[PDB]
Amino acid sequence: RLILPQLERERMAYGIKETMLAKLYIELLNLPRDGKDALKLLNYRTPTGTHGDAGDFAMIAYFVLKPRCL
Amino acid sequence: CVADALILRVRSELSGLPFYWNFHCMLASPSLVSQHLIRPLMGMSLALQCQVRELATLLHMKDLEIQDYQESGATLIRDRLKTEPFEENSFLEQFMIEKLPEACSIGDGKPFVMNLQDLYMAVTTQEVQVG
Amino acid sequence: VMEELEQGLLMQPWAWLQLAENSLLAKVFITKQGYALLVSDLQQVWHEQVDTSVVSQRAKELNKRLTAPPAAFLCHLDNLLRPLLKDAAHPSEATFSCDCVADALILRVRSELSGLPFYWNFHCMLASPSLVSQHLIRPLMGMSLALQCQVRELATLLHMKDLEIQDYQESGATLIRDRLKTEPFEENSFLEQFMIEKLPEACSIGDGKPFVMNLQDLYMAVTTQEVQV
Amino acid sequence: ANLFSDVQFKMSHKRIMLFTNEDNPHGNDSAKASRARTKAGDLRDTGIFLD
Repeated sequence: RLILPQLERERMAYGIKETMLAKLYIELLNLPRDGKDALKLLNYRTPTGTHGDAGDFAMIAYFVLKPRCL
Repeated sequence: CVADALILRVRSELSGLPFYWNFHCMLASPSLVSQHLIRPLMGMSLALQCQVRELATLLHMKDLEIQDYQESGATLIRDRLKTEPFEENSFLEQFMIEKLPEACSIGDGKPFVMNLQDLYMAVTTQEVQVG
Repeated sequence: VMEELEQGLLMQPWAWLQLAENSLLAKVFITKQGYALLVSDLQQVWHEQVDTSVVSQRAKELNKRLTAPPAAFLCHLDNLLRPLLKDAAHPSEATFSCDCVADALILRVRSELSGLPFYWNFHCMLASPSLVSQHLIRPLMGMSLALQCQVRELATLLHMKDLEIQDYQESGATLIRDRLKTEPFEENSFLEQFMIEKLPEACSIGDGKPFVMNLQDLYMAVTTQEVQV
Repeated sequence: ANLFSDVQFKMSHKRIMLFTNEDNPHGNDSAKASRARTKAGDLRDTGIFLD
C-alpha cells in the first residue's frame, strides 16, 4: 500500500496536497512566514531558486529538511 | 688569487681605446662579513617564516569557510575542485621529504641573486634605520 | 677522529647560552677522542677543536685534585653541557663566563659533580673564513630559498581553495554565518602589506633567541643535505 | 517555539533566557551545532529574543 499508493482504497482521501502540505510544514517547523524557505515551498514551481529542482516538491522539501532532521 | 689577496682585472674600451682597472681586495674583517651577509640572512629567514605562518592561518580560515558552505547543503557543480584539508604537519613533512633537495640548492649563487634581493634590501635598510 | 669531529659539529643545531648578563650561540660536539666547539655573538665567530692530550693537560692544570682519564673527563663535560644546550631552565649547576683578548675568547665553565667542583676553560680563536661560511652563510641561504619555495606552494594551495570557494558561491549557496567570508588572495597585495606592517618586528634577530627557537629543523635538514652532496 | 505558538493572546515581546555554564555544549558533534545554529536563526527570524 506504500509502494503503490494510487491503488489504495481502504484509506480515505488525505485532504492535503502540495499547498496544504507546504503550509503545514511551515507551521510545524516554525519557519518564518516570509522567509526564503517558506516562499520556496509555497511557490515550488517558480525556478527563481536556480538550485535543486524547479518542479519537484519532494526534492525541495528534502533540501529544506536536510539541515533540520536526524 | 695570490696569497690572501684577490686582483680583479677589468679591461674595456673607452671610446674604442684601452681602459684598464685592477681591484686589490683583501679578506674582509669578521664584522663586515657579519653585517653584510649573516644578520640580513637571519632576518630574511625569520621574515619568510612569518610569511609562511600567515599563509597557513589564511588557509585555515578558508577551510572554515569551505566547511560552512558544505554544511549549508551547498553542492559544487564541479567535483574535481575539491581540495583536501590543510594540515601543517603533513605539508611540512611532504615538503621536506620531496622538494627540499632542489629548493635548497645554493648552486653558484644565481638563485640568491634572482629570488631574494628585495627582502635582502628591506632587511638591510631596517638594520640601517635601527642603527 | 678529526673528520668525525668536524662532521658532527656540522650536523648539530645551534643553542642559546645565557651568561653573565650576556648571550652567546653555541654548537658543541664532544666524543671520547676530543671535542669541537663553535661560539658566536652575531658579530664574530670562534672555533676550537681539541684532541685528547690537550684535554688531559688542561684537566691536570685546572683541576689539581682531579685524576681521571680523558674519556671520563669528556663524558662528564658532555653530561654537564648537553642538558643546558638542549633545553634551558634545567636544574643543573653550571655557571658560564666570557673574557676577551686581542683575538681570543676564554669561555669559563664552573660546575659541580657529586657536589665537588669542576672547572673547564675553552680557548677559542677566531674561526677561519671557510668554517664561518660553511656553518652560517651557506646553510642560511639554503634555509631562505626553502622558505621561499614553501611560500610559493602555500600560495598555490590558496589559489586552489579560492577557485573552489568561487565555485561554491557560483552554485548560489550562502553561509549560515556571514563572518567567515574571506577576500580573494592576491600575492602582490599580501607582500606589500607584509613589508609595510610586519617586517620590522619579524626581521629583528635580537640576540639570537628567535633563530634558535624557530629555525632549527630546517637548518639541520639543509646542513644534512649539504653533507650528502 | 512550540510553547510560544500555543499562547492565544497577543504577545508584544518574546524572550528566552538560557541559564548555563557550559560554553561548548556540543564539542564532540558538529552536526548538532549546525542544527542548533539553524534553529536559532529561525527563532530570530520569527521574532524571538535569545539571551
